[PDB]
Amino acid sequence: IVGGQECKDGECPWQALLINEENEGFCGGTILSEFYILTAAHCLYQAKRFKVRVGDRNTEQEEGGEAVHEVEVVIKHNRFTKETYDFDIAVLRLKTPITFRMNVAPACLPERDWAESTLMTQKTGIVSGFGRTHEKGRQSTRLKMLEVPYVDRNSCKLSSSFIITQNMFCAGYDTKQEDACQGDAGGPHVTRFKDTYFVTGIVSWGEGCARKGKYGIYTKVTAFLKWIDRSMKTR
Amino acid sequence: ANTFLEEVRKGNLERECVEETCSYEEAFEALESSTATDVFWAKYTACETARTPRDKLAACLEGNCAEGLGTNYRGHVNITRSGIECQLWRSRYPHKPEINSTTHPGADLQENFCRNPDSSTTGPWCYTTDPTVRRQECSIPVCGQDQVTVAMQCVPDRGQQYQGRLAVTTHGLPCLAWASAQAKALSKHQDFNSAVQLVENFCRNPDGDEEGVWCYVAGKPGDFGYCDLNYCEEAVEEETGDGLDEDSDRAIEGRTATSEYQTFFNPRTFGSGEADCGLRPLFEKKSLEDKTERELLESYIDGRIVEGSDAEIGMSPWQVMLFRKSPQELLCGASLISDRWVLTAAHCLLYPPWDKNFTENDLLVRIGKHSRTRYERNIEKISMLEKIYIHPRYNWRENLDRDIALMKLKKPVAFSDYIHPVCLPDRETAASLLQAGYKGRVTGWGNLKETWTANVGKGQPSVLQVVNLPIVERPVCKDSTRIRITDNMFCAGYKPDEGKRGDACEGDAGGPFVMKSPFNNRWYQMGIVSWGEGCDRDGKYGFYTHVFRLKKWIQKVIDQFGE
Ligand SMILES: *[C@@H]1O[C@H](CO)[C@@H](O)[C@H](O)[C@H]1NC(C)=O
Ligand SMILES: *[C@@H]1O[C@H](CO)[C@@H](O)[C@H](O)[C@H]1NC(C)=O
Repeated sequence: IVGGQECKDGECPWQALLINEENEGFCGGTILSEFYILTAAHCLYQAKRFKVRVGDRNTEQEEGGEAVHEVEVVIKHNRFTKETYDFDIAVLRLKTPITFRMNVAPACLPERDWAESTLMTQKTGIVSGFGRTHEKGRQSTRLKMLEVPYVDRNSCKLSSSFIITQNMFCAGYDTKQEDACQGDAGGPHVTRFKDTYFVTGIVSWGEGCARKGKYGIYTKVTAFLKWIDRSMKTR
Repeated sequence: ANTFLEEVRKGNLERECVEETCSYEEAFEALESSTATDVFWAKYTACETARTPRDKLAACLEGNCAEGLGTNYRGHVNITRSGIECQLWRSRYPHKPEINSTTHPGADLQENFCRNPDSSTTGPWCYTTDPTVRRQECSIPVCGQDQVTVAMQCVPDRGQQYQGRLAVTTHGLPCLAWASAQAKALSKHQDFNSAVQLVENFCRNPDGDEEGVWCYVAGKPGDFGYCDLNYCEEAVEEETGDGLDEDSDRAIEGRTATSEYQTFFNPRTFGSGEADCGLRPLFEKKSLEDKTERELLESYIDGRIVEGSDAEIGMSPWQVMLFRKSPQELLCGASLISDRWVLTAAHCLLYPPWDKNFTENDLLVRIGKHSRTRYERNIEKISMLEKIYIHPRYNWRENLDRDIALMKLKKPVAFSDYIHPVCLPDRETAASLLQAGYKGRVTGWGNLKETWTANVGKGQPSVLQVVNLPIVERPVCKDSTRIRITDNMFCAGYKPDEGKRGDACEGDAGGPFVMKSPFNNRWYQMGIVSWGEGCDRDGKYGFYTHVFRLKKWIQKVIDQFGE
């Protein structure tokens, strides 16, 4: 989270801290149900052993609502290839039941047609997580959130040396230093609609953090809503 | 007041102060402030002996006058008695000032103006921009009259084709003859370029040694000293491929490489450990793509958000962390090419004029460690010191440039799983990287920062903060931080958000910024950390030194054991 400000207590409930063997978040987590956590499938290449400390608000110290949850199994996409930049999504079934409480409330799927007609057609989107407070600044001690706007397809294509597929879309600022960064690995990025935030995607890659001419390479949630549900029912 | 027409017109400071004499309360009412009136009265007092005529008083109001001590001087003057431009008072270049910004702000120092912190008798002074003079007193004119309070070459290819005959070095050590018997033997020891000459005690470079011009000096046969001379500055990013010719389109992440290495030293003169650098015994000998932190470049789906959140044991097998006989601490950060030699910085050893409390028995080494406590026999090895050799391009009066040194250990050359050197080939694949845009990483442990700046309210972290400063164009380094950049001086960084602690400056000196290549499998090194302005200070670019100019003198170091 380059720049930005802290998630107020309860403002980012689905947001989770995937605590690894050393219990420090190697990835941004996303509460999905009483037993499920969402992260990008890139997080699977960074794990010795890992848990989900839902409700965490400060990496410095435990300050309320921190319940440790253990991933039962990961639903990795079978077409998930790093080169495609696509399907970078890993649904994390949990052994420990997620207890819906303060700072614990997931983000569920809207109508696929309505999501395509409304979610990706919005103006800005909100990203949260214990991310790098600057492009390279230190990881956000507090749970810091940030809002980023949508980017046109051609702008993302010219702004990327690589493919901008039918799903991936840029979101951020042309030169302003504010976006998701190291710490938002699978960090939940949402979009407000009548106070109901909708996860419109999560950065996968990109040149630096909110660099000049660069943007977060988000994943079109509406593209794989059917796959998101089928992985909700998978494993 | 005395005149009733005064109160008829509303209060305007002119009518009380210029027309007649204005007291403290009347000037207070007219100025509607107390501190402003006090400052006006102080600048008024500056011309207590110089109130006549009025232009003199105006000169006092604008200032630019410091008679006697000058600690109260708040004017606008750059010129010294000699005439050299003053160093930027906010900056701390090109030396270590014992009047740090956290001790004596009493000067009211400003970057573009002279001040007097110590209340010198001659008047306000400044540190010289040039290294010729340690400090020059700011000659400031007197108010009202035009009188002062106190009376008023580059080297081609780092010496490959140089012909200068200078003998005196920057520190002062005389040089030994290049024609001496030991130097004549070293002429056969070191492969010299056929079109270069070496005579007498002049700073030469017959072997393409990019260290700049260095002369054999007295003491150890082969000890090197640098004649005091200036050097140019160059830029690299402005060139595209040239004879490079690797690809037609653009791709920055996701590349794999496997190849061999070409050496620059005679194998008989370096022994084991020459053509194996740039790799790791565990990770790169198997030639396998490794874990999270190195995955940032290689993962196609990942280029900005990887954030492994940890730096586990042995992530820097070629980094050195010194102790002294003083309470356990690192004087000058260093990196490892082999167990026998440690590439420390030359600043710490020889700063004070007396040149003491920096000796051989003090320094101990441990290499390739996550934290400074844990150690095992198969991780690294420790041995005593015999003699330490210093860099004759450094002193308490000089500009601290080329701050690098070594240390002569006892036990012979050896490697381990967490000990492996780093290779440094030519600029071909470096240009491939420049026109392909690949990312890298830097290492350290974070104690040189503690030696140069102090932490209050938060303990010093014993773990390296593994956060990367990517490659940025040189002018960004030049204007982000204002220490002059020599020809042996490297720069790197990212578009920063000020206010937070330095991201990769959390570390030590000699911290290698190692960066993947597509044609070598050996991640390239470009800079060795040195005295940093934005490093030793808050949240700016950390400094490095050009490793391309630090890659030729290592050949003869091991043979003194065999001499
Ligand atoms: C002093 O030098 C500064 C550069 O920092 C310049 O801007 C300023 O005009 C100079 N002032 C005088 C009085 O020489
Ligand atoms: C080392 O420096 C200290 C200052 O704390 C001094 O007292 C001591 O004598 C020095 N050691 C020498 C001069 O051998």
